[PDB]
Amino acid sequence: EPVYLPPRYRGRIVLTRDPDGEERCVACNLCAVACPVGCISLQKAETKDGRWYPEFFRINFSRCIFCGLCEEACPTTAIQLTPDFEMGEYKRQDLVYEKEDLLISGPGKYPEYNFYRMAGMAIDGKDKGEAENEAKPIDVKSLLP
Amino acid sequence: ATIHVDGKEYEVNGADNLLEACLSLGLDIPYFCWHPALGSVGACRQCAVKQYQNAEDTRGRLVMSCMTPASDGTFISIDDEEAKQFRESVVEWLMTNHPHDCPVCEEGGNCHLQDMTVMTGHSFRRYRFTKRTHRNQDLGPFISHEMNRCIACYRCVRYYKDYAGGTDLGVYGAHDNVYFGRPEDGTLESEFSGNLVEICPTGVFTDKTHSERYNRKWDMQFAPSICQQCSIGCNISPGERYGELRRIENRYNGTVNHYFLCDRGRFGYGYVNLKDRPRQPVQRRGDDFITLNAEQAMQGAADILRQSKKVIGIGSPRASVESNFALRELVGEENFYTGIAHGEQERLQLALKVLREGGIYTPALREIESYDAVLVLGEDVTQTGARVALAVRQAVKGKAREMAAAQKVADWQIAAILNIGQRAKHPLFVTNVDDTRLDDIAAWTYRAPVEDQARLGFAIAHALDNSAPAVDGIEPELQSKIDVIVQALAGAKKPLIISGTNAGSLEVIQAAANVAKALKGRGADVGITMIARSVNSMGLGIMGGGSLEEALTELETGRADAVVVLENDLHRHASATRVNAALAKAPLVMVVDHQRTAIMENAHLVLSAASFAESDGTVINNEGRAQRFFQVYDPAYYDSKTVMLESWRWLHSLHSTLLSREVDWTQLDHVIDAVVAKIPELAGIKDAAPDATFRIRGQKLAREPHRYSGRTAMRANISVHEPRQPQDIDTMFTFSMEGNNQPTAHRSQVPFAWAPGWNSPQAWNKFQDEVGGKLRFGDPGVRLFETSENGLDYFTSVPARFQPQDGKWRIAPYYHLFGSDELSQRAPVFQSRMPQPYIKLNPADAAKLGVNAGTRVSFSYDGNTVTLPVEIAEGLTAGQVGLPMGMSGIAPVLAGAHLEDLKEA
Amino acid sequence: DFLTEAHLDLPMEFESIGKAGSRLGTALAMAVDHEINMVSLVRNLEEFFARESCGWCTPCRDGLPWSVKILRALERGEGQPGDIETLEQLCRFLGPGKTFCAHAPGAVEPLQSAIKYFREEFEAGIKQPFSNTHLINGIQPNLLK
Amino acid sequence: EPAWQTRDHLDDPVIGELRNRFGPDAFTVQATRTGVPVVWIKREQLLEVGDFLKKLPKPYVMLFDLHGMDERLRTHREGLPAADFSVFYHLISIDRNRDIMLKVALAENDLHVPTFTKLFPNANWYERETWDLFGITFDGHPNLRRIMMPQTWKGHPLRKDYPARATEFSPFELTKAKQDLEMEALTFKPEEWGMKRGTNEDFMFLNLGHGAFRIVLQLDGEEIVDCVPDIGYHHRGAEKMGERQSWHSYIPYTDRIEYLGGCVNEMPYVLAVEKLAGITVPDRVNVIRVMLSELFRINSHLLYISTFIAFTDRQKIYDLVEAITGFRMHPAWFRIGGVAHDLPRGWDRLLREFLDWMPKRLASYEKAALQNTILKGRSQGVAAYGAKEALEWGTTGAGLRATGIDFDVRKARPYSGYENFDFEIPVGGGVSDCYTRVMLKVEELRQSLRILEQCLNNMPEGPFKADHPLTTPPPKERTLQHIETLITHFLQVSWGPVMPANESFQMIEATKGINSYYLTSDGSTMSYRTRIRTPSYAHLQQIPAAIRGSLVSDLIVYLGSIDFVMSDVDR
Ligand code: SF4
Ligand code: SF4
Ligand code: SF4
Ligand code: SF4
Ligand code: SF4
Ligand code: SF4
Ligand code: FES
Ligand SMILES: [Ca+2]
Repeated sequence: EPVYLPPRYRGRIVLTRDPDGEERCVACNLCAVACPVGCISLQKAETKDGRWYPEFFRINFSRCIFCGLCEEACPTTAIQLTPDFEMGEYKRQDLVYEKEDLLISGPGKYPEYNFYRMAGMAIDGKDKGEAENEAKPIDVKSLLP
Repeated sequence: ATIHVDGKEYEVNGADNLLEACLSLGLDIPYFCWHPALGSVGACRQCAVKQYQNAEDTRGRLVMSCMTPASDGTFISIDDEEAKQFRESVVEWLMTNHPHDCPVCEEGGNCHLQDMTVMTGHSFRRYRFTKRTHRNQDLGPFISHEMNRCIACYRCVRYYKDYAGGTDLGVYGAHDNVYFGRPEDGTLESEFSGNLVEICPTGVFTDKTHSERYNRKWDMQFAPSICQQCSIGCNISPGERYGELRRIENRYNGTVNHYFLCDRGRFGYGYVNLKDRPRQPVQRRGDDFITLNAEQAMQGAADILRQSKKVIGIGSPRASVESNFALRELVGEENFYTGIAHGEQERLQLALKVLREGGIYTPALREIESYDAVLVLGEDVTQTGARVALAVRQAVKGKAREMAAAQKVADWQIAAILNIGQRAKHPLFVTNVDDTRLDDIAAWTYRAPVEDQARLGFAIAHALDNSAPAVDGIEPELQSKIDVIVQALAGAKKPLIISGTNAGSLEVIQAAANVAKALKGRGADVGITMIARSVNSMGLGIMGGGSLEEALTELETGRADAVVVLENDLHRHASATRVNAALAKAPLVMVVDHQRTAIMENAHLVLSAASFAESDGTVINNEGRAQRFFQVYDPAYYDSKTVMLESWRWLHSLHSTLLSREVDWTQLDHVIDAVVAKIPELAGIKDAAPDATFRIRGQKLAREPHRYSGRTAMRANISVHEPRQPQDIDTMFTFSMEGNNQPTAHRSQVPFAWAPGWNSPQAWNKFQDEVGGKLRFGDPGVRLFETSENGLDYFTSVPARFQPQDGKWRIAPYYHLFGSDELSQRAPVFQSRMPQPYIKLNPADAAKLGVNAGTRVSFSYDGNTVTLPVEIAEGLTAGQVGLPMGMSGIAPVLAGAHLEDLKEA
Repeated sequence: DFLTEAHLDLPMEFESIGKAGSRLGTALAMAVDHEINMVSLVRNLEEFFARESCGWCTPCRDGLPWSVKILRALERGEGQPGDIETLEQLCRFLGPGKTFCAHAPGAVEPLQSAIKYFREEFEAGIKQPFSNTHLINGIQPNLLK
Repeated sequence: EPAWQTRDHLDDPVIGELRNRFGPDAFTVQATRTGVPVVWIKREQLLEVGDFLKKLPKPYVMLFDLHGMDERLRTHREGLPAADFSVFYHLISIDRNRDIMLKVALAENDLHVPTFTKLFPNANWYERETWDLFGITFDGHPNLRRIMMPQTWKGHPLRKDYPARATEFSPFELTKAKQDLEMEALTFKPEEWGMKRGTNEDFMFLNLGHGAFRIVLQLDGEEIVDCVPDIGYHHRGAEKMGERQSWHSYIPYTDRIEYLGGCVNEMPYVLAVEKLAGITVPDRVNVIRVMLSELFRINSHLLYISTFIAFTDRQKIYDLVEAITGFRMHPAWFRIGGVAHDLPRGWDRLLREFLDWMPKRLASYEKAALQNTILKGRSQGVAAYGAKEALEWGTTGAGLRATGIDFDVRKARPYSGYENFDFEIPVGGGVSDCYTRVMLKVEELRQSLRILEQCLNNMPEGPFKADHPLTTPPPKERTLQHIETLITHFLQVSWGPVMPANESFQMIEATKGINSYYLTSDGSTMSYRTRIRTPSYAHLQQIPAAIRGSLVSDLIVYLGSIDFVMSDVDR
């Protein structure tokens, strides 16, 4: 029979997407520095509109102890530990998961959060002042006192 | 003075404010608007302490520690509950409008606002309303602008305007909509605009070049290095990640470059990351290029060197002292030639003779800011030695400092000082072939050919002291301005004479020496500064050797049938046709270089040398200061087949393989001991930094921060097995975080500043004895020579005035901070900031030529006809033609040469 | 500072009004009738004082707009608990010596005097429960007591 | 005056007694957050002070701990004597219910201390480990050999100039170590182990194979004359990792010490970090931590009783812990200032189903234990010691209470709100054999189920993380919404939380005795020193003194009766 795993179960790690379908990871490297094993490695790239994303992203699962500190440290909820434990491999080199092996097609355990809806940095589709709890930019040449 | 902080008695300087005094004692007070170099203004209101009237006072009063003098019998409390509450409140008010941007902010992990938010203890938001937002500006290729993150602390405008003297950055608007930026979109014009990325305590101004390949500060591998982009030798912290050089941070040196770099040294590091660099030894066999490892490259090179009759070595002022000495040992002292031209070498050795025999003390870069009058002769200081231009600006503001000190206004109260000294400033007299960037604060600017600048210098020396040779034919108005200069220089307590080899005239240097000698004869506390051209120009001058012309003569006559070229492209010091013919005549050309130069097509062997990021070595300042630079990273850590060794390592092993037919990859301290044994005038470089056996209580010095990430994944795509940590036998530094970087450690080489609670560039306060002073156990570096007991004689070779002769055109050198240097102009981010190739002409000469502004003229130099578009220069003199030195096709050796057949294409 | 009808018998001097908790000022007194809501009046005063800030120093520049937004909320009946205490702390930490000049102490003098005398109108402005955070789906909030 | 306030404990009567006996200038009293009077003694007065404390009217009878510290890189050493190294001695008085920490300062060129093996015999292994890891010699020690590292080890790994990380592997040294392991029986020299009378010549030396470790046995036929247990085969360098992780990211390593414990091993570390941080946690945090520690204690006790004589009870506990934390064995779920998440919706259903199903299993276990005459003949009377033997060897937990000494940490020195729970402490007669220890563990299982019932029945409503600014990490919804919380989270998960410079200490009742974390902060984001006292170390050292004159099968039964794991021994 299939094994029952609770929703909090710390298993295989994925990178998730936002409700708009774009990857949540802003390549802020907080997961890599919070990893006590140091088995996360990534690099920041930027789109033409200024959106931060990971150029690559790799996890050494042969080193990973599945402690969940990266998911706890993620401020966009991109990286998540999912309830799945079937990860046995023939070669240890195949236990290094690149971004194509981690980026799922959905939001994972957090179905709605979008960090770029809260950030003040302007990306495509969110100009200045269009994020949450943000006023429109008042021009410094305005007539109003 | 005596202060009591929280009941603890401290002894401080009574001329300081309480913020700098308490930061010097290791006490933590949050602050934003104060800078050690910019002074106190009291804007941000963050540094509040509670002052009491006496010991038996309980109610107190909140005072601002940066605007309060640390007088005797002072009673303050930092850890008072009301003071702590108000500091948290100030952080909270700043946090009300701050964007939720830390994961997508380049300042994160390096942010002073992050540090002070954590330090005040504010982590709970009770503000529910909207945040103000701002549009961003385009500030050019180097600085990225994000006005949302601003906390309105006014540090940027205070630095850029009051300190750096720039004019295109300001504060606009009012109550809570204050905006810090340019009046319109465009490139920031100041040569010191890069220091905004460390002055700004938030992420408003960030390194765009680093933002292209961003990594957080804890992920960097840092090393203490010396900037290689001119002769001033500013201390830097280059930091790498994944095998490429990522950032140049400033490294504090209380003697040289304290808080600030220039834009060339900060943003022209990108030649290290070029993908066409030599990464492996390559031997030319027919048309084939065979890649070798280190051993067989050394064997083949040694066999070819042993079968040849004479081997000559052409060094460079780019290469370190150790590399040039290793080449000198490999080829022999009499066969070693400096890679610079004869005229450049003559000017360089005259500058060295003036420095270490003229009996006039040459100041450090920090000490330039205390001189009472400045005369700059021929040297475009802003474009060739830019940090000297910044220090000159501070020395010019010294007059307002003295006026404010006369009214008992404290030295940190910068607004009162700038108010008292409104436009009064110390006398500055610059000379150039055209306008400079110091003309805004210059008391006088002289635009003249180099002969006339030298004649003005000789006339100033003659008027100061009649024993100096007299100048005939001085016009009455020029004599009146010479008398103005003489009255300003004679009355100064501390005059400073700045010149250099970039003006292209021996007589300019002689005139500067004459003015300095005349001022010293009157008992004045005169100092002299010489600006060399490259990072190790004075080291190559001290080492000595023949000129490049002699080496080419040896190659052309056939007396030398093997040439080893070290870190030299040979086209910036000689004509390209002659160099190409001479190297094509030789049956062995071996180029030991780290950049793909044009002479590698003729080369029979190319040794992939290491740049300053991948190597250790010593370089000599323009003031004669020996400074060690350490390797940042191992080039072979990620690419296992990369054979990219130090130049001195290559040459020492080549010498060992020539002598005893075995390779010998030596250690750096062995080469340094060889230098200080064979060359006694370079014996100071032994004390530039301690040896590889130096330990802080038994442990090496760490190159990377203690929270370094990705240890078991940064190379996992190459192999899942973790390689051995790279071994550094050369230096006291380790290629890991298993080491010491404590601020209280007894060392002088600090790879990067970090303290617990201070993750920003404000962490340097912990590594200093007093804030804004020196490092706690002294600055790194050592002067090679002291001031001589006896001076020189007066140089009596006074040139005649410039005669504009028909057909000839005297090439006036124009220097650009972005473009004149070779390696930095190879960096791809500089092509946006580079000027277009424009040949400068007088309106009279261009009208005679029938040429307007913008049309392209063709001129032939050394049998090579090239075409450039004409820019009209009003400040130029007739018979001169302006050329940008160091650019594509225009060698800096053309400075002072004549031109033929300048006609419209 | 605002003064009441009991203070109307004081002689218009510096020392007498200083002992009453106010300043003589320009001695051009302004009379507030019973039809004028004190919260709207103090909102008008703080709006003036906030937009006439010079922007130099943090407490006035970034702590008068906070009081303005609180007073707009209390005027609209949208106040939340914490608002009157936030106004009092703004009055306390914008006093003499805390700001660069005396614009903000004089700014918050009417505010503290109105909270001292006519506290009922400010308290009647508070109608909503305190919340500055929306619910994030997969994360259980830390319920501070 | 909170519990975490820095105190000097000058009102302690031990300070007045030491001052009246040795003079006021004989020692230096240090203010710490250890909760203990810390006094610095001259090295030449150390045995005198130890003998004076051994003979007080309510004497200090147990040496709880003894180890070293490298003070060379410690910058915030204000009010402390000049030391390059130091040796600390934690001594516990049970009648007084107090404890003291003596500290001896040592220069780098003179690293030797007089030995305590004439006062406290557990100082044998403590001083051997201090020599092995710091290089400090103890003069008069019977056999000062390495205990953690192999005898052919270069350097002392807990020194500050010794690199923490793993060096390059070599098949060269591997095949040397293999070839000396093959020739060890041929070249066994019985004074490289502390033995004597080696081949009488009737005596035979063997090696024996809860973790894997060797014990050298000296036999008169089938009787044990002497034995030395060879440990260090499970040494992970956890204390060195304490010096190389941030305060937050060291928590999984605290889990992997005493791997059957989980949250029980998590608890004293976060309690000592919160003492360093000046954090008082709310009641919901206290009850969550107590509940998880009691669940894991029940799991460990069930495994111990099943081993000594099952799978369903531990499976139910593992599903409950997996639902709460996301993991069974090493939850990594306690945080500085609170817990990682809130309790999931449905935790109470699982706990109620576990508590309604457990008492019949407990009745079955009591039937299988106290009514098993074969077990009651095999177990009692063998490897038995009294109170005096247990005190002098640092025995804690079930053995100490089985000697009749009523000392539990949860009652004598309460932590995490254990005084709010009504539970009993089982104490036996005067004899600590296998049988009495097993029945004490059964009674503690019953009491832990009582504590779990009280955790379920009145569970507080409130926060699962403290309001303190040093709570690592801050609550995740405020982190994802508020910029100052995002800043605090950013700097607390990257550089790490900054604990101000102090020394803290927390002892708890672990599943196998008293586990303590002694943390020294140098004001940085990592621990300057992490000292972990584990009970399996002190229990394993008592093995030679308890089976002098028993048989090898009796030694096997004694090994089964002691609750220990090798990760706890070696850490
Ligand atoms: S679960 Fe833990 S060990 Fe694994 S990648 Fe995340 S932080 Fe690293
Ligand atoms: S912490 Fe999250 S957003 Fe940041 S780099 Fe890691 S996965 Fe990406
Ligand atoms: S400036 Fe500092 S506090 Fe603001 S978003 Fe950037 S890292 Fe965060
Ligand atoms: S842009 Fe930076 S330096 Fe300038 S006022 Fe704003 S926070 Fe300060
Ligand atoms: S002044 Fe010269 S040495 Fe200094 S940063 Fe600029 S280029 Fe480098
Ligand atoms: S209190 Fe004065 S100095 Fe401060 S911002 Fe307001 S108007 Fe300017
Ligand atoms: S640092 Fe003193 S008020 Fe800004
Ligand atoms: Ca090296």
